[PDB]
Amino acid sequence: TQWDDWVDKMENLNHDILTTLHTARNNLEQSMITFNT
Amino acid sequence: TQWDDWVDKMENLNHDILTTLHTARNNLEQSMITFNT
Amino acid sequence: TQWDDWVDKMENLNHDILTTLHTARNNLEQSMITFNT
Amino acid sequence: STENLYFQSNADSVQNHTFEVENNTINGLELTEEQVHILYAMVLQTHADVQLLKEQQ
Amino acid sequence: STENLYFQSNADSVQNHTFEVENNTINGLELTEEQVHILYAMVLQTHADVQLLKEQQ
Amino acid sequence: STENLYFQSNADSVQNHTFEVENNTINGLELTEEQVHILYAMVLQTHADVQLLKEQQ
Repeated sequence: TQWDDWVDKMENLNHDILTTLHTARNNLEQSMITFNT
Repeated sequence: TQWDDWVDKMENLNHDILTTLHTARNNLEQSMITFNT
Repeated sequence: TQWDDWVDKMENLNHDILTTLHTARNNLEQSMITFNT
Repeated sequence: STENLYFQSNADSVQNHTFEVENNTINGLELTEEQVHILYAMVLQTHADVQLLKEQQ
Repeated sequence: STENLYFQSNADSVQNHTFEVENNTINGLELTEEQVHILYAMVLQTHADVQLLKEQQ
Repeated sequence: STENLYFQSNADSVQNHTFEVENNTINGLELTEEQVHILYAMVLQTHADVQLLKEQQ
């Protein structure tokens, strides 16, 4: 159904955003540490 | 109707975000290219 | 009720985002002013 | 001082486009937040309609 | 070394406020995502209510 | 030139991770926007279902 496909898309996006925020923060932490070398 | 106005607002925001992301990415690409000059 | 708790969470997040955007913009303005010293 | 002047110009350009990326991104966040406010309104209104329907049953 | 020390201080200040803008923006994204999770929950719950209503018809 | 070369390497590294943070954040915004499009679709569909129910009453 159209509703089930929306649900499946929503779940996949939840996961991608989690990974994306984790990567953003990890890159931010790296730049700060490097800058404070 | 109130519902129609929400719909119209939503559509206009869809467009503004599209333009805004395109501008953000274009500015990012410019800074990288300049930095790698 | 579960619905009332969602509503209360939504309101608190509205407030946190407002403060967060204000802080982001204030930090951006500071960095520009400092850079243009 | 051409070389140095040019590369200082590039450094300034990189900094300024960074300010612009940040401004664009904050504005983008602000726009998504506005859409979220609208969705929230639509959702609350639909809930009220549904509640009435449940009573009317 | 006053001049140089001052301008190095400014450069560090610009860098650090940039880190802060980035931190604020990532946090803002994280907050909008939390609102999206709530909206999603509200929407799913309303859909379930609507489905029952359609059956009850 | 070891010291200077190292610290220039660090400066480049900071700049590049900044580009990466910006890229990650723009991508994150783009993802939340996609979720917002889905929520909007779900909300519109539920509204249509509710409207039919109101007529059927």
